[PDB]
Amino acid sequence: LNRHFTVSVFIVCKDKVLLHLHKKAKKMLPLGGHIEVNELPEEACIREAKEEAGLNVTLYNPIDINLKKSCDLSGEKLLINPIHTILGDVSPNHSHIDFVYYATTTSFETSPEIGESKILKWYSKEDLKNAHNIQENILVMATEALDLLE
Amino acid sequence: LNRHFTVSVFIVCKDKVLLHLHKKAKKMLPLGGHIEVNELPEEACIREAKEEAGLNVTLYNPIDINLKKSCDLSGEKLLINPIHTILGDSHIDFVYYATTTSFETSPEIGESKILKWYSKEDLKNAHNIQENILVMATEALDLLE
Repeated sequence: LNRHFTVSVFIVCKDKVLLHLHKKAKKMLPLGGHIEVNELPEEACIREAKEEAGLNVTLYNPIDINLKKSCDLSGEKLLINPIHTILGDVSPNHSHIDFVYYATTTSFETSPEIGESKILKWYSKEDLKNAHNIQENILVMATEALDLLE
Repeated sequence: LNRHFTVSVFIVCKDKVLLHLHKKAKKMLPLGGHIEVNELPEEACIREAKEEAGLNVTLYNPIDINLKKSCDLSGEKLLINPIHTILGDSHIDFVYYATTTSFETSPEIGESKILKWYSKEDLKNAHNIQENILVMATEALDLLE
């Protein structure tokens, strides 16, 4: 019931996944940020991907057709579910729930919007244990994203 | 800024799933309700199961081993993922499935008084259960029975 909800998106292009340097916190992280009030967590992923990397993405969304159709009838809508749900304590510096999504994009080219982190890098499954500025759980999810989206 | 997020929990005991009646507009619904300020959706589920049915439950939580361990190594926590996320009434509802060990229920005051356990046959024969609720109740049963 409070602004303690954020989203994270691991974007895969062919055989690599994208991360960006948070800044004011020298560490590589997936794109993401707060969810606007009256905004769906999935729409937040889409906008953050556009704002932080100028990318159009395709969220991984395995549809449960039975529930999707029954929901529509009932006047409701089955949304894309997060892959994982994590409790964060920093960046933002207040306790928050982070809904993690995996997605794909067409090109490695990126163009962050004003004031966003300008250091974006693509990583191969090999460039895993090689970095020294990527938290372990981020290394794991980036790898899962790659294993899932090739 | 308040969000009004809600949660839904389908509780399975043996081969039956639990639903309670919303006298107004009829219809049987899973347990759940609004999420308190500073409360995790999963905590809301455990809380509402206790308040609406006087039940201790265990939420379905398939553990991503490598992620759980690494999270503990990063200063974060891997939480229980919702089974589904639905937009309805307009608000976002996080759906979870769970188990309990006993059929006996006891709702607190200010909570729906009519609780009922359903087998798959019972679900098919009911006259007051919406289709989407039928589908999720069946999934809970198929996954947890």
